[PDB]
Amino acid sequence: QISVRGLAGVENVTELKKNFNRHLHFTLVKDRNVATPRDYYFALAHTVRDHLVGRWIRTQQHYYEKDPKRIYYLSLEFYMGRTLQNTMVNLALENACDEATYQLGLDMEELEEIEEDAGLGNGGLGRLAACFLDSMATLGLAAYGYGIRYEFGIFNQKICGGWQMEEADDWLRYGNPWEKARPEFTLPVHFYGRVEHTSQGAKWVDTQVVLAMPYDTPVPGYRNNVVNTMRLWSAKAPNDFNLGYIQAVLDRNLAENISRVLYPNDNFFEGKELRLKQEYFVVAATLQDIIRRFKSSTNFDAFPDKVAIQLNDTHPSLAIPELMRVLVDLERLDWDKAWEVTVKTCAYTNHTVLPEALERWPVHLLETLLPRHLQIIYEINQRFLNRVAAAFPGDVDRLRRMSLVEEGAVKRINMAHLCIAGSHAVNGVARIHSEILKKTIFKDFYELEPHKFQNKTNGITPRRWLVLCNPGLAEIIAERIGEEYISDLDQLRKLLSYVDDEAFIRDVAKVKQENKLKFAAYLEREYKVHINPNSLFDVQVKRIHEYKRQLLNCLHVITLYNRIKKEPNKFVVPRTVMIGGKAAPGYHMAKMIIKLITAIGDVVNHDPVVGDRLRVIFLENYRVSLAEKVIPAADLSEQISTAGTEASGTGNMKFMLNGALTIGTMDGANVEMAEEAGEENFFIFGMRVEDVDRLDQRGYNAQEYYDRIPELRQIIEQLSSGFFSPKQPDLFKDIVNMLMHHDRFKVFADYEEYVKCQERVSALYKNPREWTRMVIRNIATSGKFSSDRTIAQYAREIWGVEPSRQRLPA
Amino acid sequence: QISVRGLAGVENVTELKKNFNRHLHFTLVKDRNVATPRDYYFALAHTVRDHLVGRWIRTQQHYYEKDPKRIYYLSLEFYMGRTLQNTMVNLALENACDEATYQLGLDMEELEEIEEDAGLGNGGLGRLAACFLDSMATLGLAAYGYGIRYEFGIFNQKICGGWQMEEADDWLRYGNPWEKARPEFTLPVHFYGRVEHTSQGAKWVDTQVVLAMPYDTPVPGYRNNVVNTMRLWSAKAPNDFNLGYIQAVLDRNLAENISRVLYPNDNFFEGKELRLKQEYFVVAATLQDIIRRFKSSTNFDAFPDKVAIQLNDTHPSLAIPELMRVLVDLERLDWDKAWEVTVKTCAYTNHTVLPEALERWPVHLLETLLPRHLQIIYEINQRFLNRVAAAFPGDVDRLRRMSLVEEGAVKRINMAHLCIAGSHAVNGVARIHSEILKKTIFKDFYELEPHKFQNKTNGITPRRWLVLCNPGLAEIIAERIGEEYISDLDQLRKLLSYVDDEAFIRDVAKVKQENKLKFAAYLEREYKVHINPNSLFDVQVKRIHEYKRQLLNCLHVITLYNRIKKEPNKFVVPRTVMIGGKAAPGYHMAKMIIKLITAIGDVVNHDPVVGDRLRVIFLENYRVSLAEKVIPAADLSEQISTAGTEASGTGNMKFMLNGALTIGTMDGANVEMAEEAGEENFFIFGMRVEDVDRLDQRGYNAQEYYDRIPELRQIIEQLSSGFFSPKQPDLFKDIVNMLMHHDRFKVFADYEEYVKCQERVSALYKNPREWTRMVIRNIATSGKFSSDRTIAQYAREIWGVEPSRQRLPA
Ligand SMILES: O=[N+]([O-])c1ccc(/C=N/NC(=S)N[C@@H]2O[C@H](CO)[C@@H](O)[C@H](O)[C@H]2O)cc1
Ligand SMILES: O=[N+]([O-])c1ccc(/C=N/NC(=S)N[C@@H]2O[C@H](CO)[C@@H](O)[C@H](O)[C@H]2O)cc1
Ligand SMILES: O=[N+]([O-])c1ccc(/C=N/NC(=S)N[C@@H]2O[C@H](CO)[C@@H](O)[C@H](O)[C@H]2O)cc1
Ligand SMILES: O=[N+]([O-])c1ccc(/C=N/NC(=S)N[C@@H]2O[C@H](CO)[C@@H](O)[C@H](O)[C@H]2O)cc1
Repeated sequence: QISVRGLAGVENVTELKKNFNRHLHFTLVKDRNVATPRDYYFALAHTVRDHLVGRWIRTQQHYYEKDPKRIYYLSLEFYMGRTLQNTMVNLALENACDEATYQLGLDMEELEEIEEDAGLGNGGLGRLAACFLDSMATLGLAAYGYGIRYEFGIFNQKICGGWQMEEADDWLRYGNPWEKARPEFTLPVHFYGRVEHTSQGAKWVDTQVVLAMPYDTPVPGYRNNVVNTMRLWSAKAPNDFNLGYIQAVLDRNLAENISRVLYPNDNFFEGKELRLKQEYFVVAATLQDIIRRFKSSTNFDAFPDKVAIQLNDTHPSLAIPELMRVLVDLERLDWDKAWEVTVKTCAYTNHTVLPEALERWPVHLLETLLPRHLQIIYEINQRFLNRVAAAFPGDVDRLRRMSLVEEGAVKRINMAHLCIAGSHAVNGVARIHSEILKKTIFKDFYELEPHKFQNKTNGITPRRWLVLCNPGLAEIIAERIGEEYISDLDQLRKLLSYVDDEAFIRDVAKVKQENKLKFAAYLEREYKVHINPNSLFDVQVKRIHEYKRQLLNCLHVITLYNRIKKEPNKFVVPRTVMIGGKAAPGYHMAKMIIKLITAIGDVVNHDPVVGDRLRVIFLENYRVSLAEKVIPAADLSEQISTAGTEASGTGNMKFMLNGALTIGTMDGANVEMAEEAGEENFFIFGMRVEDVDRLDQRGYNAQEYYDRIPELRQIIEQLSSGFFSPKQPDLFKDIVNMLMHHDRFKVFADYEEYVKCQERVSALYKNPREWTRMVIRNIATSGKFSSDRTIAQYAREIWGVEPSRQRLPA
Repeated sequence: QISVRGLAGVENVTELKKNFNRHLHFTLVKDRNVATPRDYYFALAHTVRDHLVGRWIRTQQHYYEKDPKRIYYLSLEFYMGRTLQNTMVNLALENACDEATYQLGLDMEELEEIEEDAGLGNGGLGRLAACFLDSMATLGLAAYGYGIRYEFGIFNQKICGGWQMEEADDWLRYGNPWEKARPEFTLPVHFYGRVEHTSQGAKWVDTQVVLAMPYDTPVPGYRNNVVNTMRLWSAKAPNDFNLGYIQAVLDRNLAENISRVLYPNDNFFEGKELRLKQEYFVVAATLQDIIRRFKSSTNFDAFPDKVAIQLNDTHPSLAIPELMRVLVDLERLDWDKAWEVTVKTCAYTNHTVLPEALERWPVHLLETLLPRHLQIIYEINQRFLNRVAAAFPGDVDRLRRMSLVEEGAVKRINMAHLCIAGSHAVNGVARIHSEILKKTIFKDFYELEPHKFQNKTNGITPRRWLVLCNPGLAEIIAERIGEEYISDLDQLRKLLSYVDDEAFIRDVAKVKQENKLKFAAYLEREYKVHINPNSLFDVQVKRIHEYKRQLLNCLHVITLYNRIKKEPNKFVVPRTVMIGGKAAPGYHMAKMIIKLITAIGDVVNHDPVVGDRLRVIFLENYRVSLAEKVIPAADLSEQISTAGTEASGTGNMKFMLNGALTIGTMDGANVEMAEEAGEENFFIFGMRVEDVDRLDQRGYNAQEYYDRIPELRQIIEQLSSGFFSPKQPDLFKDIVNMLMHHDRFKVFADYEEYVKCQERVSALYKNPREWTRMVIRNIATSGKFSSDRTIAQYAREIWGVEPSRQRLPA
């Protein structure tokens, strides 16, 4: 049907149809009479996956023959979403499969909806890893993602009585067609035990062993025939485990719990032993695999020439002392050489400055679980502090500030400090974030080793986040500038030549309208919720956090409602305000925010005076597959975190690429987005970082804002008095108390500017032609935010490897 | 190579080779450079399984169209062993696959060794179910085996320091190519809760729900294109289970533990809650599935015309009150009609008379776990006892004897009594066993309802137990009488015409010698144990139990050793005495018997005076795949249980079919084997049932035997004094004490006759020609013991269906 979706050749369609029928018969053991829609999905998945196999084998064979430097991306999170469409896109099979299924009497889009998200991540950090794997494959890098195969991913969110309920995400229930178990590469991981010192060095003994079984998932590049590997480890008990008899077998569950479930905290640290076990488990199994592959190329001098390890936050920080352990204890290298190799091998990416998100492991936990690693960490710390002492003689406070060991009630290891000491490069994820790292939380480290500190502004893959989720936009773009932009997103700049082109303006607006109609119908069918598709789609989707200020959005929503009630017969630009996102199950305030949103909807959506002019909808179960639907439908992207708190954001970039305008603070990547598009083409409001700092120095007094803004006072009084919870008048007391007395994120301080800026948004939306021209200006300058650019920078400036757009033979 | 293994057509071989290569590539994601022997096994398994699919679908479609009466065989055990060779045999693919793999440069026999046994059974009862499924398919019956998919089957046995160690049988680790998950037929099973009485009857409420997910395994008939189904249930938690958050997800293990592990007790009852849960789980899920299939044919009058349920022992006895529950509580049938349907539907097979093996569930367990079933059982008992009271007025002791409810310290439900009351047929598994049921333990029930009591002598499938494990014997037989005997084993009688045929005698003896050489080499390679292949192979393989009297075998072995030591330069017929079998992990005496056997070996096998004249080997990890190797190699089959204790035995029949002579008591099926072959062609010794009874009446005094048999006294003194355990002189005190003072199985009473009978065996073995002629007489009369005969009898006399040898179209 549409060009960017590839060719539907006679030969290809015929072949797909017969392979589809073969799988239905031989693989699913069904015929057309008993086959369910799920069977049809599986037959298609198997049919498509067959096309990956030859390329997957030949890519890995290529890397064996050429022996390039290998990149190991270590993450506890890979937020992959669905795989079927992505695979078809990258293999140019989409139109052929659409035709083949059509001729079999099936609707491919319906089949696509059956696939579970691989929800092995919480949010931005997890999805960043996924985008990165796609870009690394597209850029022909010999890259491997290593993580954990969680049996349960991020929980499915249900809204009951306006409250979040969690249910287990049993995503493997029907089997995963996109993985291959690799039991022959099963590796032992050690826990507990004790350290013995011999004549011939330290030895870690009396350990408990858990097996790490790998599962390989293919990562196809965009039409370059490259298929890289994501290897995820699953925990398995050894067969003599606990080996009255019955209980010993049942106790195997204890070992296997390691890979059972993803911890559902976004930007928050919980010092739980099971989490520590997961972190070591992925690190220990991965490093053995790396070394095995390296030996099958004795001399570890060349190790950093053949291996790069990227640490996605501090979660896999134990790679540093684990590499030291292997090199020193097992390979018998001297400390200084082992350390040189380690530093040259590892690089660390920081993803947050929020203090509650930083990993600080109690010493007593490491002592019990990983006694040898603790000793190695102490030694690293001693040698590191000796360097600090020589660089800054007499500066005793610097020594305690920089120590990997934090003194206090409970001694803790600062994992961030460990990562900086043991890495040749440390990067933040947006220019302002990286500057804040050098200026504030890692200032001491920057002063010691300035050369280590870099920026690598985040990006998103334009395969998933344009071609896949918004084929209509991808097509009208390709009609004008060709298809090359899909793997060279900077080419979108050519669209600036069409900003006055009446045909293009009409087409951009038409694609948006179609996306909105499609999403409005999705809402009715799957959720019985009715919306006006001619309204401005005002969307804030992201994890629920105080720093992300969903609460500020709520205050705007109530302001609009109160203004309508005040002057009912005055014209207002109609809005559909959509807010979605999961709250961490232990995060009370986030759960209260969700309840507030639904409570506001309950009042607003049933007020006859309001009509279809204002609707407030909570988007349930926000996840990658939902993002792919709502983002193309959005008009307005809410990116309203307090300046200095969102390290980068990536949702922001997704919206920019898909034709929504942005209202946001100068925070994270918003700054660079505004710089690329021009500040005139962005809705910027609120305190800058410096303004926040000034306010902190003076002391933030929320009462002052309450006293001086009558519209804000009204809202607080409505909240307190029970306007939004009539049968439970004090329901929102915690929220009011926080806003009034303990607001770390200064919701009130940005309120006036936010509302005024929102008025400017509504004014522009009244003029469809000028709204769309500004949209074109955003899409046209969104090129910098491709993860291909990001990965090319990692490759050149950190990993020391050149990307290649060259095809492997088919 | 050999005829019975089928044709190796040019077309077939070419096709197998390309499908093998296809699976290696697309299924295993390997090429020949990296492929391991396990990959090669899997490629072959997938290649062979492809041939089942069309027949499997068309068999089930056939049953839907024809709607025959369906047979449901309910068992907690299916001891299947390996599936690859069995499938090739039944599909006539063995020579084609052998040729295809040969041309690919692979040895098929080596690949076959890679497959794990499906070890979902303990011993005879579990393997009986497996033989039965094979026969039901071969006889064209619309039959389904229903059981539990245990994640862990019978433990792997390791011998360490002469002691049994258990390790988890993680048989699913590499995946099972012979199953298809059927998540669309997932069903809820209820536990706990409470009973509410309404105007509209009883209701079972507030239950905990566990999901039952079915996995289907094909059961091919012998060359008739019939493929039946074995459906095994796996336990799954519902997604809102326990739904702080992390623990709730980890707690899902509690629900799923139901299908985790097979209870490893052979002929012994342990009243554990988890076992009860397993029993109800299989019953509840199965009955819902049966009813669903029945409705997709309102009127339950026709239920018994369309459904037979066979209860394999009392393990699935809850089917009776579960059927009543569904019919009465859910379908709203009156009690009397529900009961009529239930009785006409269910039949019960008893597998033991040992009192410690009988299931007697504490009332307090049923009260908590299955409150509604307890009420139904009480009601069944009341109505049943009212019938007894009317039939035998005034006989109050009969009333308490026949009650389903046992009074005492803890009230218990006698599950055997439940099964008799609720079944239209009750059968024992060999003529003497069925007679003992009517005469002793179920005498009261027989007097009340004589028509219910039947015999169905056990059998074994000649596919696995001749063609598969002994192709050489199968071939020399087919050369003379054709191939028809494989599904009509009575035809073996034609071999009586060859008892004087010199060519046949030579061939029978040659096949045995080859089998012995092959097994002697298996022992050296896999276990570094060296044996004389010219010795008599004296084999006792079966679970370790006091009733099976491995101890009596031990006493014979020591007698032989002592006699050799006494007269070292006298000629004796050389023997290799092999004993193997697992002990239940909690059964102390059985574990001591294993230690004794290894301890005897340690002395005997290293005595220079003995030389190669006597060797004692403990066969480690006895299981179906090992049986297939050792049974064809055996000369002498030890079947030496105390008369009246082995209900049937089936190992006995396996040996008879494979050319071993039998030394045994007149117990279980041995009686019918001797009757078929002629008592002159059997080595019968020892007390009959009546002699045991006489001895019990008088009182068994072991001391009397010790006092009068000097050779027996010597052995006991050697055991006591530490002759067989020099560094632990009292190691075997428990064994001596048991033999001397508390021997329920009268080991000493059969000792003299046993030893004398063993002398007669040795005498015959000295004359190879006459040994072999007697062997031919055994093989020739082994036809009765085909499970095809057994199943044809069940079909005609219990299930009310006619077997059919007619082919379905290919
Ligand atoms: O994505 N690709 O390109 C891909 C992935 C896998 C294969 C081959 N796969 N081959 C096997 S046998 N896959 C198995 O399938 C089971 C579910 O059916 C899984 O539970 C199991 O973990 C997995 O190993 C081939 C291609
Ligand atoms: O379960 N635990 O214990 C856990 C889980 C996750 C975290 C941290 N999660 N951290 C995230 S998701 N960080 C995000 O990273 C994105 C990509 O750079 C940025 O765009 C974004 O600004 C930033 O907030 C911390 C602890
Ligand atoms: O024996 N036959 O005839 C047979 C059995 C199965 C199939 C088709 N099978 N098709 C699938 S997708 N099999 C899956 O495979 C996984 C391991 O790879 C298992 O873990 C999983 O339980 C199983 O359902 C086809 C034929
Ligand atoms: O784990 N639990 O709780 C358990 C397991 C098994 C049993 C009983 N297992 N019972 C057996 S294996 N019975 C056997 O049946 C064979 C077939 O008829 C006969 O040939 C043989 O004579 C007879 O002993 C009892 C309890």
